[PDB]
Amino acid sequence: EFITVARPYAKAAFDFAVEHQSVERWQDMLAFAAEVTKNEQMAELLSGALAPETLAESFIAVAGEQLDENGQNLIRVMAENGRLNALPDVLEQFIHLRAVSEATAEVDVISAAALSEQQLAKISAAMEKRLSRKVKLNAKIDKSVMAGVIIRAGDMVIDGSVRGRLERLADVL
Amino acid sequence: QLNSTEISELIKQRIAQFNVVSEAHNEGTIVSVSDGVIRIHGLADAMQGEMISLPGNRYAIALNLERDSVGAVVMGPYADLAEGMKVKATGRILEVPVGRGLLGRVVNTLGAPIDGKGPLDHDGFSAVEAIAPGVIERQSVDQPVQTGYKAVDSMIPIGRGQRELIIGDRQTGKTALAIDAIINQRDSGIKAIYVAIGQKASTISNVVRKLEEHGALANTIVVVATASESAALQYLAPYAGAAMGEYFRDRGEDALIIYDDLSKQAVAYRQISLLLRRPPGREAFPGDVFYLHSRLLERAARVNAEYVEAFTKGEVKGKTGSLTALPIIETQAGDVSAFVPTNVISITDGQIFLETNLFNAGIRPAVNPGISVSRVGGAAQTKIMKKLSGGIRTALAQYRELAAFSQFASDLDDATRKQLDHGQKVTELLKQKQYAPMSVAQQSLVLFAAERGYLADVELSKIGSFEAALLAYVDRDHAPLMQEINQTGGYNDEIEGKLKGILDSFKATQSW
Amino acid sequence: TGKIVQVIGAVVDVEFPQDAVPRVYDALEVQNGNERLVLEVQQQLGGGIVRTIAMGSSDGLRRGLDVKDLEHPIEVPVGKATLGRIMNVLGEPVDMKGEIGEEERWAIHRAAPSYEELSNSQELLETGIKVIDLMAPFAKGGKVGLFGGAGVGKTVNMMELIRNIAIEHSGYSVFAGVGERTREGNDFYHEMTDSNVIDKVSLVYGQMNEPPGNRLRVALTGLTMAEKFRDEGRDVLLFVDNIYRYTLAGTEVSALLGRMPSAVGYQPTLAEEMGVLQERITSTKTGSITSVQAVYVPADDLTDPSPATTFAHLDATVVLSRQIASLGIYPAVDPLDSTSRQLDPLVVGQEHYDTARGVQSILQRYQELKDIIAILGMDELSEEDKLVVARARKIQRFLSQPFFVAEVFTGSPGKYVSLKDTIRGFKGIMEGEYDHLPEQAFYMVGSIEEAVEKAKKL
Amino acid sequence: MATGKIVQVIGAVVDVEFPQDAVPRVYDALEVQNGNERLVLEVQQQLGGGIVRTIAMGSSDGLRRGLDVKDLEHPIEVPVGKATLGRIMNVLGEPVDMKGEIGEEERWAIHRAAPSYEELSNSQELLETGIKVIDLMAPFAKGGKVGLFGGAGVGKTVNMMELIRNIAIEHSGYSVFAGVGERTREGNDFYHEMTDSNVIDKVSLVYGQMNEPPGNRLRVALTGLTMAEKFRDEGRDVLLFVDNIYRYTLAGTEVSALLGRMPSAVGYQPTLAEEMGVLQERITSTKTGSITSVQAVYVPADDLTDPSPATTFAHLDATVVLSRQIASLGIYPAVDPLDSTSRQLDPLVVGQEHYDTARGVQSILQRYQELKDIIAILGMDELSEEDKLVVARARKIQRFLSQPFFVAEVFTGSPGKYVSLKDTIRGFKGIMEGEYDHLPEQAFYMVGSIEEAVEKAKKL
Ligand SMILES: Nc1ncnc2c1ncn2[C@@H]1O[C@H](COP(=O)(O)OP(=O)(O)OP(=O)(O)O)[C@@H](O)[C@H]1O
Ligand SMILES: Nc1ncnc2c1ncn2[C@@H]1O[C@H](COP(=O)(O)OP(=O)(O)OP(=O)(O)O)[C@@H](O)[C@H]1O
Ligand SMILES: Nc1ncnc2c1ncn2[C@@H]1O[C@H](COP(=O)(O)OP(=O)(O)O)[C@@H](O)[C@H]1O
Ligand SMILES: [Mg+2]
Ligand SMILES: [Mg+2]
Ligand SMILES: [Mg+2]
Repeated sequence: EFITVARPYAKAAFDFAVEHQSVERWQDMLAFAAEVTKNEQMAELLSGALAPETLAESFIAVAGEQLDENGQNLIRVMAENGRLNALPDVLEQFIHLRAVSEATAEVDVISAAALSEQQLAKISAAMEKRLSRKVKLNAKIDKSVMAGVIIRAGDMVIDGSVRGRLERLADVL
Repeated sequence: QLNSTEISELIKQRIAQFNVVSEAHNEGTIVSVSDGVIRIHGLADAMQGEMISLPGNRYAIALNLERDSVGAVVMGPYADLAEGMKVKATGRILEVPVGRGLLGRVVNTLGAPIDGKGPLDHDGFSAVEAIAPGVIERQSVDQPVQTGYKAVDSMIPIGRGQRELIIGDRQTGKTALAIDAIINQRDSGIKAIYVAIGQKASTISNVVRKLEEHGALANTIVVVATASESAALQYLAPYAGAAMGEYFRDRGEDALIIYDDLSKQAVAYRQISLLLRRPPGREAFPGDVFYLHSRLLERAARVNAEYVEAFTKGEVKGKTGSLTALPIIETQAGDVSAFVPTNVISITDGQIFLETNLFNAGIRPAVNPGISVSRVGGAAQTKIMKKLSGGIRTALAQYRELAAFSQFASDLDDATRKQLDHGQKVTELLKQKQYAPMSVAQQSLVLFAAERGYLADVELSKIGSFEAALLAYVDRDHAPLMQEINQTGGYNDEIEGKLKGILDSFKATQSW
Repeated sequence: TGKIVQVIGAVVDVEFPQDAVPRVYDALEVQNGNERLVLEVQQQLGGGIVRTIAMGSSDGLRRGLDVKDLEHPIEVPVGKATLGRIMNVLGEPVDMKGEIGEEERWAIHRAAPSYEELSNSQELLETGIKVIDLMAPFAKGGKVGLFGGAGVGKTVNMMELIRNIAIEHSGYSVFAGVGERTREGNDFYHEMTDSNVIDKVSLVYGQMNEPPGNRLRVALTGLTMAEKFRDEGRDVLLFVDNIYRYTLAGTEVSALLGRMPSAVGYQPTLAEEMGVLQERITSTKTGSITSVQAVYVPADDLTDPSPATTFAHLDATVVLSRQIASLGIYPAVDPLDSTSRQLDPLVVGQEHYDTARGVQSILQRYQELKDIIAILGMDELSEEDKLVVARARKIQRFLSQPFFVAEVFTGSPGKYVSLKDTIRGFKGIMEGEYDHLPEQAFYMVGSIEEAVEKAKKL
Repeated sequence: MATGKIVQVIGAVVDVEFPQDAVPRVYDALEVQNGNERLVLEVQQQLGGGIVRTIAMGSSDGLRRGLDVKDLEHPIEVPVGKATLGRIMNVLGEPVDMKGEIGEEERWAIHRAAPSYEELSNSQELLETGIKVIDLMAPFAKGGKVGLFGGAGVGKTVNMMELIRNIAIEHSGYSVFAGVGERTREGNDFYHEMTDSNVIDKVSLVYGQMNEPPGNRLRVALTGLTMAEKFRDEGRDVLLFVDNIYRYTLAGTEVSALLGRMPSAVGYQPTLAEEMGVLQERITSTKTGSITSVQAVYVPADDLTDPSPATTFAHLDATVVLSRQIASLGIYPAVDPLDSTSRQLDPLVVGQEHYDTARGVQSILQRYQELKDIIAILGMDELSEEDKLVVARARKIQRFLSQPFFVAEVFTGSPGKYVSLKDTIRGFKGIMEGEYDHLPEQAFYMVGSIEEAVEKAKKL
């Protein structure tokens, strides 16, 4: 799992993208790179023991509609170190870094009942009090809560479900 | 899954331009500092074994050349360094001041004066790492190196160009024996070098004081790497001393180098290796620890006169040079099975074993005759000493065996009794006090008295006083013969008759 | 200005901006709840990461705490104001008295004195204990080491040395409690204060309950103070409670710092860590430090690398043994391993040397007879081997001595034996002039007089 | 052209990268310019795309990353045949005696397969050393291997020198001497001994000395063995003297650590037995010719039990195990009759007289060893008369083993002695059956012949 080796490439690529302001374009470039890594015929090649130069240039020939100067050179660095499989994780961490820089957050709202638009509106306002970032609410419907709303801002969770209140009470006794 | 010094701003630099410009391959930047090892990024042209210059006036040795990294060890106080400092590779391997003017000085392993007597008056510089003379450039060792201790000079001869291991436990007299051997060369024409690895500084001050009380200091170079100095300096300290010894060897002169605690060098190379993350071996020592001591000790050689003429470009003709090595090793409670002792025992030309059970029973110096051997043989002795010493070695081994056998048996037989109380008396005879080295005439005289049975009727406690009285009597009455033996080492029926007369006249007319 | 980014045991990693990264051994500072925590920098890693040892409890640290960069090493109070007081590794007062009114503070990381600055002395400094002086004489301005396993008396022997040496010493002294029992230090402090000698002793305590960083750097702090009193031109007595713990703290930290193990699981830099501390506790042409160091040996193994490398750094080494303590013989010094650099005919005189070598020769012969005694018993010995055994047993018993600090155990009154008395006694025993007394007469008696007197009492 | 580049330099191990098409094979050889000097590399492993891990055949100092490397498309090949006689060469087959070029007509590769099973030969022609204990307890055939097992300073070099004098002069054929990890002083001594003996012109010498890098010492033996195989395939009978096999394995251990091989027991390489077997199997006598081999092996700490001495025991026909204990007591040669033997000591091969004499000596000595311990407790006072005769015979027999060597006259002053097989069988049978206890114990010591033993007793 490449969670720990993806950070340097994500950070460096994001800083360079910021200096040249084409952050959205860089995200497109990385999305394209992540999808070619999932291909059945490429995922076989990436596991073979080819020398980095040959392997990279095959990938670069396949990777049309990227910028030679910058994006394809990121590809070269990752090929040297044998880390092209880190691209599906470098993409996620680049998106995280962008969300942090743009002071914008994505959070999930979960309930057994489909929420009314006024409920979602007040949720967004309250969350923007709790969180400095603006919030994009994601609606998930799950009968598990049985009632109430589960607020899931990533690792930070506020539980407002009856079932949670019940299984919390059961351990008090 | 691990990083490899791929870090954010370096990656951003490569993102801007993958084929980063040539710039200078001469220079780079420190990226890590720890325990005296630094990692450098850049230095595309750094050679393996090359000196890297650091801010201030400090250096490092490039030991690991890896894929976009150099591992280097710092030859001094490292803790002042920091990440992001620039460094430049020299063109230079490590070299040290060398010459005749080093005699009487105390220097560190970089050759800087440490005694405070002012700057050096050396004769140029020599490489610390160098190759030994080849097979066709050697000559057989035949001249003696006179130690001054009866047991050593009789049973375990040391010749010019020999490598003789001194091995034993802590506090067994190893340092004292070596330094007394230096003192005996005070008037021998052999230059002496004492290199001290990992010892505490005041001990070095104390031995230099003893070397200064006697006249030996004006004939020796002292090279010091104290316990506070970095492992690189301790590890490189023996080779600098060897590079100073090779100056005299390559110019047709004789030198004696005393490496002190070569084991405290091996610990240092181990520290460097494990800090540089190389694969460990037995007792966690690096695999190439044999190669370290092997390429150090093989520099001790005798070189033929044609090599000396070829080297000195004909300035010195017809004289062989020599470098004699006396390494010192410490055993953990005497177990020869340990890795470093077994390697150094494999490399050397002989072994002097010093035992604490002998040292505790009054037998000082505590050399064990049964397990101590010399490969050169009597070929490194003067001929008078050769005759007399031959019998001594066998007699001592056989005496030990007989002593055990006949004591627990609590028994007697006539010839065995005679042999046993001759062996006890010669064993008592080889005891000797510190800083009292004997000339070859004195040694041969006492050994003649022992071999020819004049001690057969002296009681054991009076052997020492017998020896002292004999030496004083001879030093007043028969000095021309002592001068002749000391000048020639010859042995004739005339010499034997005169020695017989001396012993007869002494034992009749004197008392002890 | 910095953030905590990893927390492994007692080791803490902190990230700093690339232009602001700390130097090695700089001191950092963190709020740990309502506490203040000091971190000492050990290594600079790549990318502004810096790796440190917590000088305090690591519990309660989150990631992401702000760390403040104090741009200097750990610095401690120093000089005449530090006298009669008890202090932390960080130089903080640990007694309940007020602030230490120090005029000066020194960094605990310093370079050792030059070879040109050193000094040598042959002056015998008499210690009351009979065995130490005869077998291993110790000179003023030198190093003495007490080697022993667990519970063999290397603390108590040092308290007798403190009592006897303080008789003829006038100047100041420093005591470093490194990784030992708190109770020993508390008892010591109250003995010092109840005898009004505390006004001349400075104490640093880093005892065995404290986290690894404290126990590692407490020793260096004590050396800083001893070096101040040396550099004022005085002569100083420095007592180290246990130097073994200092190497063991480095062992405890070493693997967490990312270093491959060496020999029996030790840190690869062991010899340099020991040497870099040992070379600055030394005398100079301006003043002299006299030091006694207790050296614990693990599992009674005198060949273990830590005790083994400690042997080389000392002038007089006294080796205690459990086998002798189990026989009742205290102080349990082994005469066949205890040694001194000062036992020379020139330094101590021919009588002092001849008596010691006779004692060693007789005892060494006693050892070689033990196997035949074990298998066959004493009646199969030679008629003078029996005499050797008798004199060796008498000598073994006369090495024993009552201590003024052992009255709490033995109940017997203590004894002080001067040099012109013990060598007379041993020379007489060796020559057989006192051979007629029984073995028990020599147990726990001060002088030969007390032995013959005790024989009159059977 | 040069097609590869150095990517790492770690001690004796050099990493080289080539284009993925032209990757050199295992045990191929590469060449690079280190400063002013040509350095040879030998390929050990192919790892990843285009990279070979290699061992340097010279000093590693001065190598940079990015140096060009050229792939010589063959293993290291050395000059063989008549042109090598009287010359000293290194691992690469270059001349180190300063007499000029070798002037060879053929060059062979030092890596090759062993003779086929079908090609081996069986013969049991006995050879006479003139040395009592060896001729008695470990008789040599022709074409077999002889191991001299010993720790430091027990007589391996003196025995090898005396054996060279006795066997080589009578051999009337070529010989090869291989110095593996040998002291340079002793190499010079041997060279001057051979030229003063005027036998140098029938011996070829290969030296890789202690100071040399691990690559040199590792491959030196294979060079000498390749020369011996060249002489064998011409149809000749040759002697191969190898001065220590242990440091072949030890150079292998130093190399193995850095090759990335996972360590094995006692710190040895995983491949120890494989490497030893690949060397020893080439040293045989085939239907076309015969190699006769004498090998010294260092046993660390006299252990005799650690893997390197253990593995080497299997390969040898004749085994002589020198013991520190016998040498320490002052008796030479230090051969232990209770651990030394040859597969030629067969009553069919040697004959009844020889066999039952040797086996009787060995039986006597074992009984002596059993009595020896409790003699310390009992003296000879509580021993029985049956014990007293046996101990007398055993003690004097042990002294009769001791022989002065022509080599060892330097150490001893006494002339070297020569004893024939029939003679020493007579003498040991003479104390076996004749039991000439008339004579003092030292009359059996270092005398050589039976006649000289009784004459020494007649003199004292
Ligand atoms: N011939 C001798 N007679 C008396 N004392 C001696 C003699 N040789 C050495 N000594 C004494 O032995 C003691 C130890 O000396 P030395 O330091 O040389 O020993 P060592 O085995 O080299 O110890 P270490 O490895 O600890 O330095 C000293 O007190 C020295 O005076
Ligand atoms: N002179 C003595 N007479 C009697 N007992 C003694 C003497 N010296 C020491 N002991 C015994 O040793 C015990 C422990 O003493 P001490 O603290 O000095 O030992 P230690 O080896 O330093 O132990 P530790 O490392 O656990 O502190 C004492 O309580 C006492 O029983
Ligand atoms: N036959 C012998 N006669 C006399 N000395 C011998 C004999 N064999 C061995 N030695 C002694 O062994 C030492 C040299 O032996 P050598 O064979 O060179 O050592 P190794 O066995 O380690 O190669 C010297 O002390 C030499 O006198
Ligand atoms: Mg010493
Ligand atoms: Mg205690
Ligand atoms: Mg040899």
